[PDB]
Amino acid sequence: VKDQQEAEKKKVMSQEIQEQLHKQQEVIADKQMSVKEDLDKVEPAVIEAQNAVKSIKKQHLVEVRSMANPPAAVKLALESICLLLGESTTDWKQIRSIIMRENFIPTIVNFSAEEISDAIREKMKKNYMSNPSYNYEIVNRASLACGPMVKWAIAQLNYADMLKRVEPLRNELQKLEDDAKDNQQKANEVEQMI
Amino acid sequence: VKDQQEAEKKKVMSQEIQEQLHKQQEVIADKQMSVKEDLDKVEPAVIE
Repeated sequence: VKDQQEAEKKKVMSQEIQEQLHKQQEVIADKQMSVKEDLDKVEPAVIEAQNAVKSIKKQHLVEVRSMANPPAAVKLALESICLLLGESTTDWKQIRSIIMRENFIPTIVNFSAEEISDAIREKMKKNYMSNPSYNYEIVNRASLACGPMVKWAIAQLNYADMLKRVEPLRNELQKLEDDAKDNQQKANEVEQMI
Repeated sequence: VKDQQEAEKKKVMSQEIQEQLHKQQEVIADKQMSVKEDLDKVEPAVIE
């Protein structure tokens, strides 16, 4: 009698776990909407990251040694370096930042969550004064090297200030995931010990 | 055995009953202080 009643107490633990599993069913919906947002946003970033690897050494190395940089390359490279903590507007600082062999590694490392809102607004303003620039003269033939990196630079801003819309979303997701994963570990334990 | 878990459930109900019985003691304390006030006040009214 007592053993049946204690299996029933394990099942009451399982029922608290199940009000929590009802919370877990209420989930999937939030992840589906978040993954829809991610499919809208992230895929071009992955394409840009792959294209950065596709970039050949010759294309960048020949153009770094150039005596004068074309205006489109300057306009698109200054903002990229603004990401790299080396905020500057001089060509020689660009050359020094790009010379080192440690620039083949962080073409992918840069994340969209590190940008500061003021710099992001500065970059929208630079977009407004440079809207005909960027991907259009990438398509034209400005340079083969710029293309992948320039398209990488024009991105990371559609994530910023709209990841802050996902920040409360992902925080609620983390809370629900923690509660539901603890409760589902409880669920497996309860099933095993029933 | 079904009736064994039935007994579990009815005891659970008797445990809520014991919670109500604990709620009691409070009633006895309040009634005791009220009846002390009543003994202080009402007895001359009964004499009258």
